[PDB]
Amino acid sequence: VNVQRPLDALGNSLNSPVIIKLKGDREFRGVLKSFDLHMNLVLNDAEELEDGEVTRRLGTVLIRGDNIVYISP
Amino acid sequence: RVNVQRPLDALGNSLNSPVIIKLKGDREFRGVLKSFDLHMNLVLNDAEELEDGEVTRRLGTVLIRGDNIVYISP
Amino acid sequence: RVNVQRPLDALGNSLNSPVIIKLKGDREFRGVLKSFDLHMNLVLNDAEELEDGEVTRRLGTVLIRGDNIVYISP
Amino acid sequence: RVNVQRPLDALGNSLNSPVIIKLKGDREFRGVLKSFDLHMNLVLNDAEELEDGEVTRRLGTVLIRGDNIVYISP
Amino acid sequence: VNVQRPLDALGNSLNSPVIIKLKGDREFRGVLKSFDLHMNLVLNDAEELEDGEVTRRLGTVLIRGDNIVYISP
Amino acid sequence: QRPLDALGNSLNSPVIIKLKGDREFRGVLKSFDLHMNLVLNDAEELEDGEVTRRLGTVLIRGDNIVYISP
Amino acid sequence: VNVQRPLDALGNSLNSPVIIKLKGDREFRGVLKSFDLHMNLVLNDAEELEDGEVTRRLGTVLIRGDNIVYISP
Repeated sequence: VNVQRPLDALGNSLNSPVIIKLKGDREFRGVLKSFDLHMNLVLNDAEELEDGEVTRRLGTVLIRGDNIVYISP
Repeated sequence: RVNVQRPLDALGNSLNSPVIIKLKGDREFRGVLKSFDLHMNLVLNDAEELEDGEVTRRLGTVLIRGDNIVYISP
Repeated sequence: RVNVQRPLDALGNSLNSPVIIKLKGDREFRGVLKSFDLHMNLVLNDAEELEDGEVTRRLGTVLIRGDNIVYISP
Repeated sequence: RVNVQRPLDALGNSLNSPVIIKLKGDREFRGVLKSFDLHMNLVLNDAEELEDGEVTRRLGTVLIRGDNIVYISP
Repeated sequence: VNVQRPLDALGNSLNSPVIIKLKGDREFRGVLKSFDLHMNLVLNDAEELEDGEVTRRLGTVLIRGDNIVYISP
Repeated sequence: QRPLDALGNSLNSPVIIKLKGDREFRGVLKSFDLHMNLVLNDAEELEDGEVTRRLGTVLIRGDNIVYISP
Repeated sequence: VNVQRPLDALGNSLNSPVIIKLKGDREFRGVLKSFDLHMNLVLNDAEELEDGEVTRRLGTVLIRGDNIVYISP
């Protein structure tokens, strides 16, 4: 990560498990497969959670960047 | 399967098949994806609308504005 | 019927036809689509505002700002 | 009354005439439309605010920011 | 007030008392001193209101245009 | 014709920043840009007019600002 | 700091501990690694707090700027 490119953190995490925190306390965990500059992204083998609890399991999911709070490899 | 710099390709890969569209505020649609643009505006055919996870109605065609979408799953 | 990369063609296909509009905050309109732009600003004629299957207001013509739209169903 | 691709021309058609403006949070204003821009910022003269079919406030001239507007009608 | 320039209503109101209604129902009243195309504006001898009663007095205040619902001279 | 000059006039002097959701900051204005992103020093955060947090320096995003009062 | 460049406050804290406050009252503490003009930023050894106590450890997190209220560098 260059001191001027935060998104290089996403690049560094391609093909690896990440945690996505959305607004409203929704959370996703899965393998990062693709992303654009808007932080739209695709995860494979995804889990949607609540209270540290799986509420849905998704083989692949496209998440719109505008609803993201943070991404944590 | 999806180019690493094109997440919207996930939409293209699923054209004319059933998808799940989670919208803000616990609304969701399930129906056949017919079209989409780079804003994630999209058209479904033969879609059920759900609210709180209960079906409220079925719509023959529906255009969803992308700014309301949270995620999409095939 | 709709080009796969042009979802707004669903609106083009429905000029002079009845449509349903669902707004953020859940307000709903039914009326005849007369005009629209790429922002989804639109004009309806013979418009009805609904709330429980009940028409709460009729307007002969109305201009709806696209930014507040959830979806549009022709 | 409006080009099928120019919904905002509905505003031009209402210039110098009474209109009804519905805002977010259910506020309603009625007055004479004096000017407007592509953002739907607009000026009314002799404006009144309505709640439950009644004037809760007489505003005279008022400039309404477009971003808060739900719909406009004659 | 020219038909394609709503901002002229502000120009007409310079140095005159105005009422500014904000998102969230907060209201401000004061003398309009300055504004820009974004509707950022400066009032002098401002008062903040909650149900027609002054809740707060300010001598000078710059209000961000993005939070404004209406301005009424 | 330029309200942003009100900020210029107040550099290096105490200001009050009111944010959305009722949060409020007081501190010395050090820097700002056209977006109203701004830096304060000796910043105090207030609630009910009470000071609940002290920050030697804070960068506040403009999009959250309701008003600024010198 | 340049009176016309508030983000120079971020530059000044590259590789230093910072405090990030988000909308809806989330707060993070960590080492600032990079940031862009939108205030998207990356923290290392990040922690999530609540009422002054740590409630969550992350080893690297990318935070979207649109959700930031303030940063205390």
